Amino acid sequence: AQYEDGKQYTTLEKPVAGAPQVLEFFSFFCPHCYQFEEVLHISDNVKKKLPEGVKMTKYHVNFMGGDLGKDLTQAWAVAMALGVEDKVTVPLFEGVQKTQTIRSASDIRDVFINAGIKGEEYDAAWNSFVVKSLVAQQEKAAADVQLRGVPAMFVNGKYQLNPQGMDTSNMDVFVQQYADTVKYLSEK
Ligand SMILES: CNCc1cccc(-c2cccs2)c1
Repeated sequence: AQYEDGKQYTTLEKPVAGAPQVLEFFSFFCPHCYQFEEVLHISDNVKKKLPEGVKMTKYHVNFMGGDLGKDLTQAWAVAMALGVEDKVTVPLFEGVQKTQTIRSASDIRDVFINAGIKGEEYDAAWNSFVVKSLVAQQEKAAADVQLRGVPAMFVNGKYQLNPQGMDTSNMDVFVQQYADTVKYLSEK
């Protein structure tokens, strides 16, 4: 067939019950995730092609970057709680991987301050149990699928995107194939 298990996607041998519809995982340390987000814009183009009533969830992971990697998962929780993902994603990726100016939790905080989040608001969120709950949700979701590589995208806790079965001679074609596969899987 045109889409086949083991090709554009794989099937989870143990399907995850109650999982978000479209679940993306990434790390601000992850060089391929930088490409996916800053160059290819995977999330946006997927989000874009999604059917109506299909929600998209994106979570950070801990297993890259040690202590700072864990700080970044908490900061992504702050980003989600405040609703400022579209303001901090670019400067977080560039601070970690382009300028390499992000070396501490304080450097992370600087990115939010510069993006216009007030110091008091960041700190209250950072220290909040709402954010601790959001950290826990990110860890649980990754745990549910034995997650050990990023970038990754899962559909309905059953299917895992497989970009390795896609041509990358043209970036735009790769992206739309990826997006159309997510759409196909969400309709499945
Ligand atoms: C794990 N994902 C890696 C991957 C797979 C397919 C294509 C790419 C890229 C194409 C252009 C920049 S990056 C990266």
